[PDB]
Amino acid sequence: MRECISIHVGQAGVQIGNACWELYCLEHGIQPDGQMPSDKTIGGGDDSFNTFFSETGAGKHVPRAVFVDLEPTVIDEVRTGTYRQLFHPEQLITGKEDAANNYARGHYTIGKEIIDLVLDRIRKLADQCTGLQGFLVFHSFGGGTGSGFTSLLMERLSVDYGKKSKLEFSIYPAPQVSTAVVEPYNSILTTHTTLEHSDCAFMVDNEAIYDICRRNLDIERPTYTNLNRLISQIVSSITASLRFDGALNVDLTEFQTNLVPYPRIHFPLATYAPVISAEKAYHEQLSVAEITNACFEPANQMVKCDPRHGKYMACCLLYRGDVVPKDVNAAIATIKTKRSIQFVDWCPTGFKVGINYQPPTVVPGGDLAKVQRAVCMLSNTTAIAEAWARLDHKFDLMYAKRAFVHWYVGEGMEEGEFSEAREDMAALEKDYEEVGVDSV
Amino acid sequence: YVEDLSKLAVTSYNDIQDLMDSGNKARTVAATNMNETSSRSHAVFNIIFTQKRHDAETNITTEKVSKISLVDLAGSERADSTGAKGTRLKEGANINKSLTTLGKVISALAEMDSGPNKNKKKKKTDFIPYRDSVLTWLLRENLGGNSRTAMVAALSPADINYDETLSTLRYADRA
Amino acid sequence: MREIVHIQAGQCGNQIGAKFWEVISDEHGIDPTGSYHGDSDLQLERINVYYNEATGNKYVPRAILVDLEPGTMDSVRSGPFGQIFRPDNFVFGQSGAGNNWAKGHYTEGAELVDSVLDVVRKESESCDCLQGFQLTHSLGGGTGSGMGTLLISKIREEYPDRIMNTFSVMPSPKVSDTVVEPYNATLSVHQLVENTDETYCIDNEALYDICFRTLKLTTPTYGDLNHLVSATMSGVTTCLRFPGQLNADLRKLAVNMVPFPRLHFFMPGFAPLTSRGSQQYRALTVPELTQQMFDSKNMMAACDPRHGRYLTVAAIFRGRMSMKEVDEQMLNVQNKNSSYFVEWIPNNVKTAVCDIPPRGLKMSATFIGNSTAIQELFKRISEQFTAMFRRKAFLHWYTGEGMDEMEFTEAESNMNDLVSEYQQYQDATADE
Ligand SMILES: CC(=O)O[C@H]1C(=O)[C@@]2(C)[C@H]([C@H](OC(=O)c3ccccc3)[C@]3(O)C[C@H](OC(=O)[C@H](O)[C@@H](NC(=O)c4ccccc4)c4ccccc4)C(C)=C1C3(C)C)[C@]1(OC(C)=O)CO[C@@H]1C[C@@H]2O
Ligand SMILES: Nc1nc2c(ncn2[C@@H]2O[C@H](COP(=O)(O)OP(=O)(O)OP(=O)(O)O)[C@@H](O)[C@H]2O)c(=O)[nH]1
Ligand SMILES: Nc1nc2c(ncn2[C@@H]2O[C@H](COP(=O)(O)OP(=O)(O)O)[C@@H](O)[C@H]2O)c(=O)[nH]1
Ligand SMILES: [Mg+2]
Repeated sequence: MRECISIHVGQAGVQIGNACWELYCLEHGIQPDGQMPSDKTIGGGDDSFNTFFSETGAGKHVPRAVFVDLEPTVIDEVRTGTYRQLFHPEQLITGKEDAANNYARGHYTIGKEIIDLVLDRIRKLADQCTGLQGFLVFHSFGGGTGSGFTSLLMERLSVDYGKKSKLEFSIYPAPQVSTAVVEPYNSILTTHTTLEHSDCAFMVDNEAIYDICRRNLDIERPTYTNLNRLISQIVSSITASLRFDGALNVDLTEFQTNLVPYPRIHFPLATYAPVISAEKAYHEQLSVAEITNACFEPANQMVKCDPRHGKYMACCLLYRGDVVPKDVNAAIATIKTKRSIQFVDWCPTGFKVGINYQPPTVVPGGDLAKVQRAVCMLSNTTAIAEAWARLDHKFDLMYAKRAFVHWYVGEGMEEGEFSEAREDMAALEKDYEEVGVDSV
Repeated sequence: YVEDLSKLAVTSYNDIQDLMDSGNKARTVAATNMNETSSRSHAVFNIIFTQKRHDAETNITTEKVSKISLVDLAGSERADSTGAKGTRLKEGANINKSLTTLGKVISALAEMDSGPNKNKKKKKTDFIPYRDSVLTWLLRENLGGNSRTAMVAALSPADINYDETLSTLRYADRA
Repeated sequence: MREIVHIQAGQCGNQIGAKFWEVISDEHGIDPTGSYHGDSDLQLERINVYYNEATGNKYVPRAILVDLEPGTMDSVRSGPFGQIFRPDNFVFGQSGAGNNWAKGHYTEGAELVDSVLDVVRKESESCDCLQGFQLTHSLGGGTGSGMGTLLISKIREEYPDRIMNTFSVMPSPKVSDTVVEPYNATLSVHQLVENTDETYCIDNEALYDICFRTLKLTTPTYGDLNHLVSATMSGVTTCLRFPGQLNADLRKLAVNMVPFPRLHFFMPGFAPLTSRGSQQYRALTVPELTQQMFDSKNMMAACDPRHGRYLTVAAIFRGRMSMKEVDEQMLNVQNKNSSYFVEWIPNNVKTAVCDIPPRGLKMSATFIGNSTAIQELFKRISEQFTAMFRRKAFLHWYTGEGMDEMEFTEAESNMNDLVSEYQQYQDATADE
């Protein structure tokens, strides 16, 4: 049996989880109260697929999720909203104040006394699961909880389970716009967690998705709901292979194999090609070649980093809908023909291809148009280091004068740890070049 | 200064030794993984010495007055290796705060007494954050100004301690 | 469940607190008698931040009222919302301080502090998870300043881990109502810089300027000043009560606004303010709120931000609005006014958004700045202090109640050290 456990930490994680579970319930025909009319309507088949939902005796389907947050507000919204009857009552709120944009509060003092309960619930879910494949962890750098509690949870999960895959979907700080003054400290202090314990971490940027919404979907004033829906589409495209039939299916292990050249390099970028409005859905073929080319455009990247400044090291394409191998082979050949897209010398293979028959759905009240075909491209490239470098500069600008340090030091953290994280990050920045150099 | 501080008069080595023993007994000490007798509080030992020359014609009595200040600071801790929890953690946090500010002061002081001395002689304005902690406040005249000061750094030969040990040397290199 | 204990001291603090309890009580929908007569379901969801629940479906605000002259207490009881407060929290004595800080802090207040702390302990024991306190008082007065400082010291002695907020009304250059304001202000500021996490600066001159220039009122009274201040207090702590796209607890503001412990003197502001005549002309949107928040004439402290640099700022929006517009506007404010922000804090603008606006408005915003220009205010007080202390103008009143010159000298030195600590970061071009 194929199944993976979703964990959501912090406000960003919880809201992305709301969008994700809306999409999953719409995809599998599950009502908000957990019932499935399709079971009685058809009398056969398998619609409440076990990759995300567990079926009880009475026909109700409960999701395999663990929501965590130190604020009671964000999850109390869920507990009294449209989907209050869907989730299990165990929602794991800490009845106290929040991490307050502090790594120390979410990792040392207040992050504890809730970690044990979270691991107990995860243990129960794993015991229910048969042939568990991995964990999908949703969090956000910059926030105190999403950083510190994520570090605690990943450490304990690596100690306990070890061999199971662990994928992150995180919101990296943007180069220009941000919502806090102490973002660089929190983001830098997560390097150890995101490097040693995570097996493959996907990073997204708010500025990039704002630009995508403004240019493609013609939305002048997007809010976080659109961002969450796009990220949910990404995650659904990633995990579709475990649920529906396809000409070429790619599970999480074979997915990881063809994307991590080395252990310390598992930081790919993600892109969704046919992001297009309803009115612009007409006038365009939206063939395989068009979406494949649009996946490689610098303007459509989900993180503010230019692939033209680096070399592509691996690429994995995941197609949905009316797609046939002839067209994807032609598109791959055309992409290889172009000279702007530079591949490293030591990876002649280049591309991994997976195809799925189930086309992407459309959420009611959404913005993405209904399409016959879609593709999600995940690319391990060297350009991402540039983004890291920018953030590092900001950290230095705040550490030369020890601004805001006393807040971290007063909650158990030692000063030198700050310095330590920086060299660790520097080491990472030296490995994501020493690999891009042409061989001799 | 510290108001209502019991300044005891002493006359012989045995009496001050007894005072020392009582003071060391009275300190706050707790056990941690790093050390069985980890100190929990900074300590300052002050000796006020008066030197008098008596003459009925010309000389001046109370010729010299000096203050001898021996300071034992609780060291920085890391929660992972220390294994602290609850009160032992909170105490440590305060200790780290009282050290971090101190480091800044040392660094700040150094640059100023390096700058005006070497740069030109401008002496325009330089702020030293003495008031951010009571330790730095009480030792305002000791770290700089009207005293002669010595700094004794303690090192750990353990390889595992390297990333911490070097830090001490750096501040010592500035001291 | 986060919740706040509230303390009021002096005439100014008592009146501002009364007006504040009338404003918060509307938002949550509370009858003057104590019953609930709201319409929205989200008003009662987090009502326990301020109100204890009584037996008969009533709600009693968690307020403490302190004074030494009984008269103000009567003015609270014989008022529109006088019956809302429980009688046990009216703590008062006789023979008020008479604008003498020594009487408030040392002689008279030392007897009533025990009872006040008893009531505070009783309120705080019942708290499910006590977040912090907030005190309203005036620095330039008598009982207010002294008892506020004494209570702050005692509470920080007993509750070191909790937040300690403060809303202070300090002297002004032109508006003066007591001869001995500098002494009280200097001693109060000496007490506040040690024992407080956040301190919002309020000046009567700035509020009168806002009323005359922005709101175009002709005969403003203290009611309007209390209205503006109470709007600010309700704006500060919106996110504990109502849901939002991006919340902002008090600790988040404290962490993001305070770079070093002694620099926690904030300049507040509120938007929109439209005078009731121009309401039909302006469009209400996020750029308009952003333009009005950062306007110099809108500040409540009478210190021009153009004379210094913004160490940090925080913007708490209330209403249904897009996050992209907010982020773009804040970035534009940073970029265009490049010379009024410090060069070693990238993205020194905290942002918060709450989905429930005030009852009568579609959008609103609160601004909490932290800038070096505040030094000017302290400098002014220090100047006046010297002008009286060099000749010992009124010192016999203070020394007769059990003080000495040494406390005055150390308070002046501490104030000067704080003034020096702000300037450091004030000038541009950190190299030479
Ligand atoms: C829009 C409309 O038709 O009436 C508005 C109005 O005209 C304006 C001018 C109001 C009006 O404000 C004033 O006239 C005023 C006078 C002196 C001091 C302060 C305000 C208003 O009185 C104030 C009043 O404010 C509210 O109702 C808010 O909820 C406010 N609560 C109270 O004022 C209040 C007072 C006593 C008892 C219960 C509630 C509030 C503000 C911030 C945070 C929480 C609550 C409102 C919307 C208006 C009038 C009535 C004209 C303004 O004030 C506020 C705070 O909204 C002035 O700047 C705004 C802009 C508004 O457009
Ligand atoms: N894309 C996206 N980003 C979000 C969303 N909500 C918050 N963020 C980002 O998350 C960052 C900090 O928020 P969080 O990490 O969620 O903070 P937290 O998890 O609530 O933890 P605390 O700091 O203790 O409150 C902000 O800078 C935002 O940019 C969201 O809904 N979508
Ligand atoms: N904003 C505002 N300020 C006030 C009010 N009443 C008094 N003040 C200010 O408070 C100062 C007098 O302090 P006071 O209240 O007498 O202090 P107390 O004697 O200790 O209670 C004056 O300078 C006034 O500017 C009020 O209702 N609103
Ligand atoms: Mg939060």
